[PDB]
Amino acid sequence: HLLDFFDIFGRLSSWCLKKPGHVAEVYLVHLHASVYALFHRLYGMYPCNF
Amino acid sequence: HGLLYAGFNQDHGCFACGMENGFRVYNTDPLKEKEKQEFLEGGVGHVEMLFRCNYLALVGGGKKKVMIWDDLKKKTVIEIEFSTEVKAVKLRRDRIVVVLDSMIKVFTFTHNPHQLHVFETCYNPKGLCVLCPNSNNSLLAFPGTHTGHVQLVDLASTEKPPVDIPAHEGVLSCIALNLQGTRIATASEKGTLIRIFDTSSGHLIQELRRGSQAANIYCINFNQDASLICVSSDHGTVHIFAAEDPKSKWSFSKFQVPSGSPCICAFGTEPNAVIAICADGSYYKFLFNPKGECIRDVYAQFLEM
Amino acid sequence: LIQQGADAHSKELNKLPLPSKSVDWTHFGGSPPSDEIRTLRDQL
Repeated sequence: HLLDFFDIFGRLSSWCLKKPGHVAEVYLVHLHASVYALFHRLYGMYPCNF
Repeated sequence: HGLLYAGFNQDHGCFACGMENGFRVYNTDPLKEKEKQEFLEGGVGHVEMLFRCNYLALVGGGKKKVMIWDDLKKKTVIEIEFSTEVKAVKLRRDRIVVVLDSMIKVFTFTHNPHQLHVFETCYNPKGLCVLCPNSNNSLLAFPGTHTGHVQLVDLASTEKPPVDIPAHEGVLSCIALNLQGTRIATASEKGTLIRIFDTSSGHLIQELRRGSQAANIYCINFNQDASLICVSSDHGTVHIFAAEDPKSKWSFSKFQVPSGSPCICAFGTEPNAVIAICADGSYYKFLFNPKGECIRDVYAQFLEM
Repeated sequence: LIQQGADAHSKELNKLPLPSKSVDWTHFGGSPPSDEIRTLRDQL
């Protein structure tokens, strides 16, 4: 599921910027923190692939 | 005596008043003064609330600066200034909407606001505009460039094309939005007919007649279930109509405030109550039976409280 | 140069779009808009 993990990271990191229409900014701080944790997890586990 | 402006909030449960020395805030029903703040910036000619929260939008005496006031911090937190005169301001949790005499601009509610959108309108010296504050509906509606048309835009899906409702054949005098943001009311400068449309399709839901003689219309408002509307017109006259029964074209109840001053209208705490705030400082409360007859009446001067 | 500390700042009520930072409906009373209650319950 490497490319699934990678694509989820990409999608949600774009979501951290593109601000969906029904989403208050509080949720996007949570989401950006979560995607940052996912970034750390993925880059630690799969460095060259990521 | 110092009263320059008055207007209800988004749930009609409070109204705010612009004064030559500052501003005042009142509970609509029961009447009670909540706040009175001195602000000597030429007098406040327009106050916009955001339900019952600490943020209020104020327009100063020169009418070219919009000031957001934090009543908890007791200071202005945001200032936006314009080369042309500001005619109205509308507020929501994530957007600040400023109305000019020819166009409307949407800004972020940040420390330094950023202009997100601009929308063109016909000549709008009355500042006609309605904005839905609900989280699931960021609708904005305003008079279009076509004389008698109302244009609707979703501030969330801004890329979606607007809805152009051909409400009337003349200049618009008043526009109102229901509490859920689903239905919009319209009135022309002739003031003989009043029309309700669906905000999500543009279709004419109901047409109502208030009279034969032409009369300027000051205010229109729905009740919570959108089943009734109230409309204010000349010499403090108010008409109450049924919105969801197409068997009714006329108003089932009508009243006039004791001083005959023009007034704004909204429904009260009781489902059979209508509240009127008048330009001379008068407060009036009207209770009706199902046949539209008055059963109880209350009158007071809210500036003297 | 702040990525997860930004979440801490937001929950410390330090910086955000202004009503989303510290709006308070006590000023004129009654009951809060249930959308705000939901927003905090979701954030919780």
